[PDB]
Amino acid sequence: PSTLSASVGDRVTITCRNTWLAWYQQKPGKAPNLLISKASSLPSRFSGSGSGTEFTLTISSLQPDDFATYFCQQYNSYLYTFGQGTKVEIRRTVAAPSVFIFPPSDEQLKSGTASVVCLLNNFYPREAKVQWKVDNALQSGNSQESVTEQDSKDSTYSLSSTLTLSKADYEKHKVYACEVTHQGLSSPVTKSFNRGE
Amino acid sequence: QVQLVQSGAEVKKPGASVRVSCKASGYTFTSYGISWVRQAPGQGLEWMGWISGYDGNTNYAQKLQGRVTMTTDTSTSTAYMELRSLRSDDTAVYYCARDGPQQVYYYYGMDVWGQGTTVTVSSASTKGPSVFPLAPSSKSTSGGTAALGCLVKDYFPEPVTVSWNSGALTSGVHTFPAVLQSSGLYSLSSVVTVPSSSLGTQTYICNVNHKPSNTKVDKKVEPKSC
Repeated sequence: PSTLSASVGDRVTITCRNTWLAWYQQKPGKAPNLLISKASSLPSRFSGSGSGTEFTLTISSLQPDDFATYFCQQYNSYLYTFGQGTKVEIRRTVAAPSVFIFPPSDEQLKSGTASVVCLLNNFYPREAKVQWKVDNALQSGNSQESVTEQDSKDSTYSLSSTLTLSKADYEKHKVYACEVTHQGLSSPVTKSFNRGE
Repeated sequence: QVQLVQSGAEVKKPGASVRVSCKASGYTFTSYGISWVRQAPGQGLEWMGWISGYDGNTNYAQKLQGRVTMTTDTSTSTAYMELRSLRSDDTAVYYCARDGPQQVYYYYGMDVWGQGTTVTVSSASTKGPSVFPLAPSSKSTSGGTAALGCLVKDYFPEPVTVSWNSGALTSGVHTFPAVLQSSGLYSLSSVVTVPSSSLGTQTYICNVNHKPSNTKVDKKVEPKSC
């Protein structure tokens, strides 16, 4: 799903990539809601009559409850297709992440595995980069990322990067570091520790 | 009061089959059609097929032809969907939607939707999570702010729920969406930021619930030195 950064009150025009049937809205964790159909139903701030060339959806002025993903429905020989969605996120001032690091607990080290957690808290925009170094060696393919949905109160995102090694591999090394780059940071942030310290 | 009510979450092994029901209410079932559409994790919507509440006649998508069957029960106002020869990529949320009064020029759209049915397809067996503390220390403290949390690891299937101090602690809490590992098990962390001055006197406990395995865990998270 494609992303558009907008402010409350902005006018938005979404183009559908005649075969057009309808426009839908979908909020996170919820089923889609019909907006407009060929029956020419929908007055409101949502309209499908932009122009007679391509099929578009116009939101005349975005309201606080309009931040969701929008997609069109089309047909091809009685076989429906759903165009790919446009996610509308709320735009706000740049906020740099607060960075925190958690070595593996001794409880996890009993069980033969070692996960190192790097937390990037309350940042904007969503685009942030995290890289792992183990004894000054750059890592790839042994970590996983997860990002929260945009916060309903402060409009920020939070991210976890989890490096997983076997206990045997974890004990063969000393320095563990995560390096963070983001729009709100003039220089990269490195959070690190020595194993056992 | 016009609504469609679907059956509960299902967990299936590859090669097996699944059956989902859709119960109509507050409208005449026989005068409308029913479409089935699925949504895979972090993906767009895929149309599966359509059935008439009047005729019982069907139109299936080419990809699913021979693998899917849709039926109707006009006496109980219920639509049914069966998906056979299940594979990992069939993991999705399945929706039924009211689709057209029973001349496609005046298309009414999919105007009423079911709550959705989650179907997980995997060779993994049910397993409760391993709950490890993410201790506040100097490495997770800057100024008067300390971060702490719980690592909820290696469980199957989704979902788990996490609360802090029996629901008394909600501000600053971030429970991350689960990631699926190469083992076929899920993993997530739940974190919270608190004043660093509170660490010596305030108790922090994460409450982890995993209904599929009947697991409940209350884990105390204690501060650590360096």
